[PDB]
Amino acid sequence: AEAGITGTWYNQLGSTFIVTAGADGALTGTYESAVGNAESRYVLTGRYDSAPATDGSGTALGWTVAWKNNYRNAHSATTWSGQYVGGAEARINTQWLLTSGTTEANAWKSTLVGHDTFTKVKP
Amino acid sequence: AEAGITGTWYNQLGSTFIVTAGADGALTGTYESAVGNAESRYVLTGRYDSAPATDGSGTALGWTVAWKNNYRNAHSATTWSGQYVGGAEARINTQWLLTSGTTEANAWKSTLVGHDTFTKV
Amino acid sequence: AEAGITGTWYNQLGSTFIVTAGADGALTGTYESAVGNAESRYVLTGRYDSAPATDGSGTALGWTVAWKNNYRNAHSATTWSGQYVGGAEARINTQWLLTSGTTEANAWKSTLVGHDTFTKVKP
Amino acid sequence: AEAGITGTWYNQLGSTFIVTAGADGALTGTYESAVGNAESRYVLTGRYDSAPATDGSGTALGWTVAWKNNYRNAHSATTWSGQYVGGAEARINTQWLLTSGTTEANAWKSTLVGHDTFTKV
Ligand SMILES: N=C1N[C@H]2[C@H](CS[C@H]2CCCCC(=O)O)N1
Ligand SMILES: N=C1N[C@H]2[C@H](CS[C@H]2CCCCC(=O)O)N1
Ligand SMILES: N=C1N[C@H]2[C@H](CS[C@H]2CCCCC(=O)O)N1
Ligand SMILES: N=C1N[C@H]2[C@H](CS[C@H]2CCCCC(=O)O)N1
Repeated sequence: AEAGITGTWYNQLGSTFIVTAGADGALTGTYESAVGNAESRYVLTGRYDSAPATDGSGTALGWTVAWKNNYRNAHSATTWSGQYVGGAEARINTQWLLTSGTTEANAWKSTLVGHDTFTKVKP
Repeated sequence: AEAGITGTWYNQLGSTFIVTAGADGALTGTYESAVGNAESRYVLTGRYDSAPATDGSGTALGWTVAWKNNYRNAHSATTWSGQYVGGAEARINTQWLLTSGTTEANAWKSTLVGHDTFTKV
Repeated sequence: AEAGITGTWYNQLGSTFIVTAGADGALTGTYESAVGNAESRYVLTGRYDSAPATDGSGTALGWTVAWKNNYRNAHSATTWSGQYVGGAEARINTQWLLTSGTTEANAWKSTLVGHDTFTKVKP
Repeated sequence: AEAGITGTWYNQLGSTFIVTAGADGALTGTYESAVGNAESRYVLTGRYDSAPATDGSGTALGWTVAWKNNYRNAHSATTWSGQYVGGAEARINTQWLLTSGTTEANAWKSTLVGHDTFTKV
């Protein structure tokens, strides 16, 4: 459901995710991180399944944030891959990958992996 | 480096990805996979660092593909996170996460992880 | 601390992890999973940092379970990588990789990734 | 397949791993890395499927290395999860997780993920 996803969400670290789910399966919005070499809002773009299953299955989605805005550039990008689970307590459960640009030599230590859970607050 | 991300790339599995990199960090294009519950092209959208470091570092990027098009709906989405390295042989080294929408019961087994390397060859 | 780690632990899915931390950095014990093509106990082996930092840092560790015992064989193995955090509420926070043996053709869909949190019950 | 996992393997980064595979699924040996806060050999322990499927499937395995030896202590541990494929050119394809002990504050950035391919060459 696009409307289900559309809104303001927050995760356990205190980050803000403002997203709009478009009818063609598009996701656009802004991300505000509570951690890292990150200041202010960052543009996010993603995709979700706009025709999910009619049973109790989550809606698959994913989005990317490149950590560069007009104030900072961390030379890194995070992709979140997960599912939206609707109900009274709507959640987005994700696993993420954070890759930093590196020299060829340090490429083996370029990617962090973790997981985030988002709770919806507003539309 | 420079507009070099724009182009048609191919990975080890025969998948093709056509992308346009916008001056300000946007990535847009299509993806056509050769594996999984996939048939035809799919829209892709992502972001990349449009001001990378001057030292010899790669360009951080990432993109998403929801596997639903007019033909098929696999109820899943893959995100690729990596970095582009230009030169005589430009390549995009990535790690990816593929999440399938599941019931809560099967949520523990909802995400696959792998790696793909793309070249313009 | 070996004694801190040694004991009975359980995670959010209802699985049991019985482990002994040896003085040389070794971990041995048994795992009982509440999910998958898994029945009864399985042998686990792992390693942990037996000389961790004197500040509030967790203790790094990891272990493997090959899902084959005398009753079942799932042809798969899981490795858990994480940290032990001591206190009154001792936890082991992990991220895991589950690889299934596959044909070359299906190798791209051989590995699942997830995360588990363990709470200690007994010594 | 068979006792073929036993041996000395090498990965793309120059690391060497010497392993003995026990009849019942145990893996024991040493690892010597060429990258990170590492100096000399480290003990490794793991498990593998000692009764793999007869169809053309790989042998599931995994092992752990805590990065502490008599010389160095990096306060970290890496786990590799993958599968062995025998043949004219045997190889072990793996994905790994490297966790560093951190304060709670930095727990979000405690784990690196990558992939390594080992051959006997
Ligand atoms: N809300 C979250 N913040 C951290 C995790 C995943 S990405 C990350 C922020 C990184 C900030 C910029 C950086 O350090 O590169 N979730
Ligand atoms: N080129 C790639 N194709 C496979 C891997 C990761 S994404 C995947 C295709 C999956 C298609 C949809 C599905 O089976 O659910 N990389
Ligand atoms: N306690 C847990 N059980 C599942 C996760 C990670 S490994 C897994 C069990 C798999 C059981 C055997 C299998 O299906 O291959 N944690
Ligand atoms: N052969 C490999 N070496 C690096 C990757 C994953 S494990 C890593 C070595 C890390 C050494 C310890 C450290 O820096 O903390 N594979």
